[PDB]
Amino acid sequence: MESHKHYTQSETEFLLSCAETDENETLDYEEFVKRFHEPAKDIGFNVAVLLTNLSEHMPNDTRLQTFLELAESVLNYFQPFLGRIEIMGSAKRIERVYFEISESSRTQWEKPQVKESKRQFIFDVVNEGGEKEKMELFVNFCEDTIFEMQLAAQI
Amino acid sequence: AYQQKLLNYFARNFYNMRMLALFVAFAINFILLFYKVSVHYVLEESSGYMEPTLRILAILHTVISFFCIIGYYCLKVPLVIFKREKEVARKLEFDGLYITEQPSEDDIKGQWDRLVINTQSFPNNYWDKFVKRKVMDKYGEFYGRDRISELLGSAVLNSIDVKYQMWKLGVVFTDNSFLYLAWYMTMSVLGHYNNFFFAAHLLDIAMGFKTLRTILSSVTHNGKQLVLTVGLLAVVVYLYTVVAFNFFRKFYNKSEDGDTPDMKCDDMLTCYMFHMYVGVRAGGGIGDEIEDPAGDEYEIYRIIFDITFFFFVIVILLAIIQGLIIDAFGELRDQQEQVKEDMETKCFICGIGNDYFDTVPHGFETHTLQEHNLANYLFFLMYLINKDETEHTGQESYVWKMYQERCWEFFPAGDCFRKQYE
Amino acid sequence: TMSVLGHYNNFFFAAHLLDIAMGFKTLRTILSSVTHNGKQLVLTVGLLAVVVYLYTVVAFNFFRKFYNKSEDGDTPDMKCDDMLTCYMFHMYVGVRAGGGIGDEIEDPAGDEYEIYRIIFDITFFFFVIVILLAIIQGLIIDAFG
Amino acid sequence: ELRDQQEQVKEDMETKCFICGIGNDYFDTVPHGFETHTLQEHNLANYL
Amino acid sequence: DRLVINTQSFPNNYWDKFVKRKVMDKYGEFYGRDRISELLG
Ligand SMILES: [Zn+2]
Ligand SMILES: [Zn+2]
Repeated sequence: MESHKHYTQSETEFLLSCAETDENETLDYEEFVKRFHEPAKDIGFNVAVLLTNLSEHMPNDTRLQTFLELAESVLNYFQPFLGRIEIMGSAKRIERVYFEISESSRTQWEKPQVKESKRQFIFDVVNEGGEKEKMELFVNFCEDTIFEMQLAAQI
Repeated sequence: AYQQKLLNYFARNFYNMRMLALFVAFAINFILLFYKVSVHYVLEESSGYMEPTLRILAILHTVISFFCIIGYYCLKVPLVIFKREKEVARKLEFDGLYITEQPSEDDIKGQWDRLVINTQSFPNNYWDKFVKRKVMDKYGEFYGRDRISELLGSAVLNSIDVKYQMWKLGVVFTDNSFLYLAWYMTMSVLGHYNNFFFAAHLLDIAMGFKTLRTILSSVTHNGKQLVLTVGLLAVVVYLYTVVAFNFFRKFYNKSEDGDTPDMKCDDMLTCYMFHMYVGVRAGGGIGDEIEDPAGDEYEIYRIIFDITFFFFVIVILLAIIQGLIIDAFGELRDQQEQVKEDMETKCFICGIGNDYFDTVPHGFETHTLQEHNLANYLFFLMYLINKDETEHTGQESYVWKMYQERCWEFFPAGDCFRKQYE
Repeated sequence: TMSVLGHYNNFFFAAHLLDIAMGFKTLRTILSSVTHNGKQLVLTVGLLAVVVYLYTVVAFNFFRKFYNKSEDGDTPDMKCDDMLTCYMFHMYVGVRAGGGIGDEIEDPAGDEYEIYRIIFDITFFFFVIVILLAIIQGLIIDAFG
Repeated sequence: ELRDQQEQVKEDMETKCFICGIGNDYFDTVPHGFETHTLQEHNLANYL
Repeated sequence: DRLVINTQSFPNNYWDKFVKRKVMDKYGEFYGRDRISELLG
């Protein structure tokens, strides 16, 4: 663990005294705090969403900058996991909603058959089709794509 | 569960065995090149397995065709039936067309979906049993609870929904891709029976490496005009033949020198098909079949006639074919370059331009990758439907309500949070 | 090394004239119009060869008398029965044809098989020559565009 | 030139109307306002 | 280009002998001075 060059050594020993103390020295990595660390991952995810939105609404604050860079490794972990869009949330103003993206849906989105259906859909929405309800046809494609990844993961 | 797992395997290992079936088709081409007219047979080289691996590889290729049609049934068939059930369910939502509209005799694709609403297990593979009882609730207070009742309606033998399956496979048969691969399997069946037509499996090269397929697309999208133009050509050949039937009944002699029992093309048909087969596969003129200039004053106009054929035929022919094919290529390159335009100038949700968004260190690129990030709206919709509505934020429940409304103004009209202040 | 081989045997010595492939650039842009698209060109010619293959095979099952390679048939003629021979025969004849196989075909004698055989030659003419010109100059002028 | 003329017809029916003549930059601010602007605000047969 | 990093005279005609010892300094505290010695030769 210390050969992984990463941590601070007193905190490695903190994790050691945390670890299992399982009767000789043995330890299962999954049963460590890991299984409870994914809800801790959820908490830190929400914290990352929070600090993100703090920077996004109200930028340019060196207090917040120090607090942000203080939380550097969390934003390093969770940018593969966050979800972010923009909408008009009934306030007649441009808004943005930050949210969660699970990973297994991205693994079934990693399936490039979806990507080529997507690129053909790009061709469709650009030219091949009556420009009628653009984003509604997009969401029709999305619901179909949802069903596609349901099929893909369910195998 | 053995067979279930194997269907799962054929799903998750589908295109690889498709390309392997193509490679087996190439091996079919490898053999069909040593036949001898005696009945027929095969010659011999140092390899000594012509007939046994012939029969085995034929049965193998047919079995792989069976495997790919079963896998394709296990593949996209639920997605297509998902699209169909979605469309029918929402058209009963937003119209109640079987309640009210009763569409015309066109699209019994659509009226085909009448008799599946008869089934109690109508909206199955669309997860959305909501739609049935909502449409049941929405209109029969106006139009009839009896109308609602009408729009209602190893050992496992008759406890399965038969008419749903009938409707289902009827919708399945409408696919061009499904019928393509099924017909391909029946070609493998006929080659298993008679391996003369067995090498006609080489329309497998019509749905692989896509550039040939775009060339075939350049063929097929314009082809109505092509076929009607060839019909116009046939009209020209028809009337042009008829002209050399009234005034011209000596200038053709099919035999040698005419003393041998020659034939002037007098008969309508014979003269019809003669001008077709000669002048289309000509090489410019009918200078072969014409009488050469002997000095007749009729033959002067007959030479002028051959000139009019040459001019008003060959020019027209090349205008038919490669003008239209290069026109097809021009529109194909235009469509692909406009796709590459719109993916790089104005996004779907942005729709402004790359004038505004490159002010900062590559902000247009990140604006694409982050701010509209096309698959993440998909992930967001997943994140909605996965959650419960109690669990929603007011933003989440808001967008959910707008989604149920099918109203779409919640999506940005194009301007963004960079556009408002920056 | 071509100059070396010409120093040894000055028969291949004049094959140095691919030196005109990397000088005055307009010819080289024409060669660029050739080479950037050429994957599609070669695969299309392969598709053409597939068409010739199957189209030959069609005139192997139903058609085993309409070709006679010698003079008049009494001299020991050859119907293209052999797969290869018939393969390469259709390739060398119909590709370097000038439209039709009106040379090698039996002319309309009156056989009802020969009606469909004339229709067969028409299908060759149409689905070959049109396709050929579409292969070559459509793609080359597309490259120029 | 024939394909150019037909595509420019499909341009001008979708970018700048006869009576509008601005562009589809301005009029898509609201829920499909350019479309309704065509169908309602210049609505070619209704001047007739 | 793996087996030219084996050479001590790897980064010759790029004037930039900086790069060798900077990469030597940058990672082997994490991953190994022996790894630095291997990427020497
Ligand atoms: Zn936008
Ligand atoms: Zn106006």
